[PDB]
Amino acid sequence: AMMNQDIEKVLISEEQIQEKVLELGAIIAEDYKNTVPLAIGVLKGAMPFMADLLKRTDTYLEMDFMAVSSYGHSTVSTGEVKILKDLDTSVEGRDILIVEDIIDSGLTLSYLVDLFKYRKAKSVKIVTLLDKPTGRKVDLKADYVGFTVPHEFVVGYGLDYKEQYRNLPYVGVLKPSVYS
Amino acid sequence: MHHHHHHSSGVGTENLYFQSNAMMNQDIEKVLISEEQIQEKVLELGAIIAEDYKNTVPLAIGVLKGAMPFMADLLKRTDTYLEMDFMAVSSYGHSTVSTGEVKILKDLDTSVEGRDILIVEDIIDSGLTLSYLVDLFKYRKAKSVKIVTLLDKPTGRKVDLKADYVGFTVPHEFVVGYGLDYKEQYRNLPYVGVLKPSVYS
Amino acid sequence: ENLYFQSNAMMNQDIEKVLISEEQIQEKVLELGAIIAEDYKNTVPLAIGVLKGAMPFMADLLKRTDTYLEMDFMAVSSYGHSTVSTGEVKILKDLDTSVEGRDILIVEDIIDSGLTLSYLVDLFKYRKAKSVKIVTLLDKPTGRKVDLKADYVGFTVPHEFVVGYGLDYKEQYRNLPYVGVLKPSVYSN
Amino acid sequence: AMMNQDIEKVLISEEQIQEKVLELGAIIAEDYKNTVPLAIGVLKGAMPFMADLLKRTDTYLEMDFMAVSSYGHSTVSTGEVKILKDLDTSVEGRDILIVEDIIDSGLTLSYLVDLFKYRKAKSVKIVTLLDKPTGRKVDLKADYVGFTVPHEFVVGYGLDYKEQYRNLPYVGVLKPSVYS
Ligand SMILES: Nc1nc2c(ncn2[C@@H]2O[C@H](COP(=O)(O)O)[C@@H](O)[C@H]2O)c(=O)[nH]1
Ligand SMILES: Nc1nc2c(ncn2[C@@H]2O[C@H](COP(=O)(O)O)[C@@H](O)[C@H]2O)c(=O)[nH]1
Ligand SMILES: OC[C@H]1O[C@@](CO)(O[C@H]2O[C@H](CO)[C@@H](O)[C@H](O)[C@H]2O)[C@@H](O)[C@@H]1O
Ligand SMILES: OC[C@H]1O[C@@](CO)(O[C@H]2O[C@H](CO)[C@@H](O)[C@H](O)[C@H]2O)[C@@H](O)[C@@H]1O
Ligand SMILES: OC[C@H]1O[C@@](CO)(O[C@H]2O[C@H](CO)[C@@H](O)[C@H](O)[C@H]2O)[C@@H](O)[C@@H]1O
Ligand SMILES: [Mg+2]
Ligand SMILES: [Mg+2]
Repeated sequence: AMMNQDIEKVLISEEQIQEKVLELGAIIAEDYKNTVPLAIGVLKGAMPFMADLLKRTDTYLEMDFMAVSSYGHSTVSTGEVKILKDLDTSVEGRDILIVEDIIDSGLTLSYLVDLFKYRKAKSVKIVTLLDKPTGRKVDLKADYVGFTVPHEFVVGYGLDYKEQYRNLPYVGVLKPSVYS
Repeated sequence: MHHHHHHSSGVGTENLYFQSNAMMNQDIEKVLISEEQIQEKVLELGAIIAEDYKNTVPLAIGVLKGAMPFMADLLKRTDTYLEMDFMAVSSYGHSTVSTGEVKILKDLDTSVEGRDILIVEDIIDSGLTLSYLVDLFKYRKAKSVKIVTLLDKPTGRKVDLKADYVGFTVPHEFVVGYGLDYKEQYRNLPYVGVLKPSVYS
Repeated sequence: ENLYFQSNAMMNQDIEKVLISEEQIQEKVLELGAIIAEDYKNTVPLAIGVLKGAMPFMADLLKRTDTYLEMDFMAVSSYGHSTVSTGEVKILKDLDTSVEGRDILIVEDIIDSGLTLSYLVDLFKYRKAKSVKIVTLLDKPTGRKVDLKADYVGFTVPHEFVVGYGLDYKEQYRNLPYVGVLKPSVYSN
Repeated sequence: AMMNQDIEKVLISEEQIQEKVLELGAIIAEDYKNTVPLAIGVLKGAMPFMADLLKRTDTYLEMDFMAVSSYGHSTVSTGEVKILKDLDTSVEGRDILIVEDIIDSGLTLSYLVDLFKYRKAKSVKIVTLLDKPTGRKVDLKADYVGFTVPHEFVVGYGLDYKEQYRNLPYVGVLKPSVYS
């Protein structure tokens, strides 16, 4: 059994992903040409996009990562999450760029954004591969967006179903029998 | 003789060499706060805190490693329903020294939102790091954040931070014992002592 | 959203009986501290407590151990299948120094199945500890799922659920200065 | 004022890397066709290679990451490191595939490999982008290797100099003036 056999439809092809990442990287490269920002990804979903985005971003930058976990309901309410791994370097006075795979409710990411401002970040911006604005549970707008999607039930290029499918080179929708 | 090495985040290794009959007490010039004084103080503070937190189940949090002995003795003299949690942090270097911002190595196991937080500490001096943690808990929407410290050096402050409860105000002496260390040793003393100058240079 | 009612409720009202009183605990902690101090005369051990329950006992025991030593702490969490059957746990907070060449003394609240503790002991051996020993306040050896004998033990207890002195029931009671048994009416799961 | 200006010479081009990654991905997809392994990346340097390698690995897999920090001398002489972020799932009985940017001394990686075997891993294999066997301080052989290199003084594609240059899409050598 092969993975493509579980995909009902490719919603965004690899070619489309590659073209958009080239575009976003040039845009971000120009916006931060002056000062080296701290590019941060939240594990695990953001990893593939961050890697390709940053490699298409011709400007000095530092990479870092955080890992967090849910606290149950305060996470599904305020976005507060337990920090499992904090950044390797200080946030104060740095220009932060959060690299995300998808923004739906926006809760956890909003929490992290305002955490970085509490930590006195010079600025905080977000670049997300996919955005789902109809999902918002807080007011949070991404500064850079690859693709605006109608729903979050997709897999690939970082997105998983039961921890699998993150490795697909495109973004697709699963066949119903896979999850039901 | 005996020796070992440990990690030190301001070097990053220290090698420690001990003589077979060296004893902690001989390194102490004088006892500053005896165990008996400490027992009496935690008894008094615990009854006070038990009264102040009578209507709520607070989350008492200790900042590892130094707060552990005081937190254990204080909480067992605090006769009220409460939960315990712990945090571990790491310095970012010159930037922690000047802002208080630290790396979270171990975050709380439960959420801060809507909780009455009681932070238990061993000593407050510059107050930078503790202040960072207090306002972190407020950013996390705690209902209230209070601090109880065994020792306070309030004129050493680099930020405004008044502890809600303090065991003893300490003057001009470098102390160890009851959680406080010198190169990771002495934390296990049951009293607070003044370390002989020859030990630290 | 959350409302709390304690009224003038006190924890003692929830305790059917005090199993090990504060006085009993302090006398045994003092004896243990003296034995450990003697056993560890010739070395500076790394005493490690496993959060959260071991803390009250660790504080009192080390205060009664008159010998040079370093303290450290670890935090761990379950994986759910391999933990239940092999003791493997996720490390949430590792030690702040290396284990290589150290004499490790693991301070514990109670040992029941001993699966996680066994995992940690052998982890420390893999990390090249010079020695690994265990001191536990309580021991429930009838409950074992692996062969693991503590090197130092305070009290052997039956296979019954207890609280106090670090031990909790739904995150409460850790602050009691004794080990007690809850009234049946108290535990609604 | 651009990163390329700090690069004395491209050792391994983006094109050479993309071609090698395609070849490794196919080999790995084939070797692990029967069971979904746990693909683990050690932050931070392994991230770009891991993302592009797995993307070219057409088989079911789960991704995970670890974060580690030095303890000082013990790290330097035994590879023992402080775990800052452990795996999100258990190792017992899983086939582990560690993805690395470079293996030089091999000390820490050997430590993590034998840690996974202590954790009862069904098997542990390593895929590295770069290999420098002349630099070994323990006998550790990668199962899969992108390129063998004489020395480790290189940047790009995850490899850094003072936390910068990780985002270059190729592997290069810095000009002397960059590190004085
Ligand atoms: N051991 C010891 N530490 C001190 C003393 N005075 C200040 N400190 C250090 O100051 C640290 C926290 O103080 P702050 O970050 O508020 O300045 C403590 O960890 C403590 O080690 C002292 O007299 N003895
Ligand atoms: N509160 C409480 N916890 C217990 C009791 N017995 C076992 N435990 C829990 O189980 C752990 C030891 O279980 P083991 O891993 O040895 O099977 C203890 O650290 C504690 O968390 C008990 O009687 N009371
Ligand atoms: O399934 C893709 C679907 O999305 C659309 C409409 O939302 O494209 C949207 O997102 C693009 C990404 O920026 C925009 O360029 C476009 O303007 C916007 O409509 C459709 O193209 C398509 O049906
Ligand atoms: O309320 C008593 C309580 O206050 C503390 C500070 O938290 O000490 C203050 O009050 C004492 C007398 O009431 C003074 O002697 C002391 O100098 C002052 O700081 C605690 O130590 C005490 O438990
Ligand atoms: O920069 C390439 C460099 O590597 C060498 C040896 O250092 O050859 C390596 O690369 C080959 C191409 O993948 C490998 O097949 C081979 O195993 C490895 O030795 C040199 O030829 C070259 O200068
Ligand atoms: Mg400070
Ligand atoms: Mg167990």
